[PDB]
Amino acid sequence: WEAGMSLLMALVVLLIVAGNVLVIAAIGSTQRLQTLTNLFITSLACADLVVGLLVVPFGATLVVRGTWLWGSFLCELWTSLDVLCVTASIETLCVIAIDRYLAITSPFRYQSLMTRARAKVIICTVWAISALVSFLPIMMHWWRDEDPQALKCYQDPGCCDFVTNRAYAIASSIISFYIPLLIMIFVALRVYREAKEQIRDRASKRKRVMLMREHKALKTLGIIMGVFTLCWLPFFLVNIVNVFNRDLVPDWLFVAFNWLGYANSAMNPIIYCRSPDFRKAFKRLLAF
Ligand SMILES: CC(C)(C)NC[C@H](O)COc1cccc2c1CC(C#N)=N2
Ligand SMILES: CCCCCCCCS[C@@H]1O[C@H](CO)[C@@H](O)[C@H](O)[C@H]1O
Ligand SMILES: CCCCCCCCS[C@@H]1O[C@H](CO)[C@@H](O)[C@H](O)[C@H]1O
Repeated sequence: WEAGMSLLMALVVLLIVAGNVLVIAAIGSTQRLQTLTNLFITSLACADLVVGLLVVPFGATLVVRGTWLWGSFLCELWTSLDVLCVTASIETLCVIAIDRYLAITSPFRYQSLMTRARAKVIICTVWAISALVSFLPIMMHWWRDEDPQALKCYQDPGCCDFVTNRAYAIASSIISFYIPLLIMIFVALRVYREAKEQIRDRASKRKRVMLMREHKALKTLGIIMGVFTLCWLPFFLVNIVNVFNRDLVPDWLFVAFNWLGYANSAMNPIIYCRSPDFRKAFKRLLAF
């Protein structure tokens, strides 16, 4: 592992940036990929794209140099963007979970109402809600603390630690993560028990094949979500324990799970290779 993880980090920017750009272009070419569900996937990709383009590069100069070299302002701005992307992602994963549920339960009402021009409004909203609950409180300094040590970090332009009061710490992590998480999980468990009773004896390859595509594609969504959890959940669990006893967890561990979450921005394009369409579409653009 000390090899794979060591290699992983030198290409993360690449694997994220190139991996996600490869996904947005794959769908922008094949209109057979141009569906409703794949529009939310593009949102997800834009999030991850920003991560590897802004979040990770600056996170790298900080970790490597062991100091912030960009100034007090960009520090806050970088922090904002970082928080915005994670919230937007977990919310979009909710929308997707709910979308697939309403397309499984109310098919008719789904087709006459859910249009391509409307899924775009739904996406602009999720970026709007995330900008509110993530970007604004940081701008109004609702995050800050009063501890001498905390105040010490704010006077230093070279310090970019997210030292926050225990009120904010708990509120922001519940709003951004745990709520959409619990919602996405709950809804995702529902969509599964629905997809199980569908394929649960007397139908030709007319109904079997159409349910063979809409089950292999659903299984991928469940992975995108399950993976997203395994990556970020640790960071947020530790972020809560820090509130109870601030000296219980080492700082290197705090930075450990945070880069684990960043890895999720490169994993998506990879999992999308469970589909022939994407797989072929990738090899298309890669001049194979
Ligand atoms: C180096 C930094 C600190 C930039 N990493 C931030 C992390 O990626 C994301 O942290 C958060 C994401 C969403 C919601 C959050 C959150 C931290 C808190 C708190 N209280 N609420
Ligand atoms: C889209 C802009 C995102 C900024 C995110 C970090 C905000 C830090 S507080 C912010 O700092 C600015 C510069 O000092 C002031 O001019 C503002 O009044 C104040 O609210
Ligand atoms: C995303 C929303 C996070 C809300 C966090 C809980 C509400 C208080 S935050 C913070 O508490 C400080 C001490 O009470 C006050 O001095 C500040 O003015 C205030 O901003």
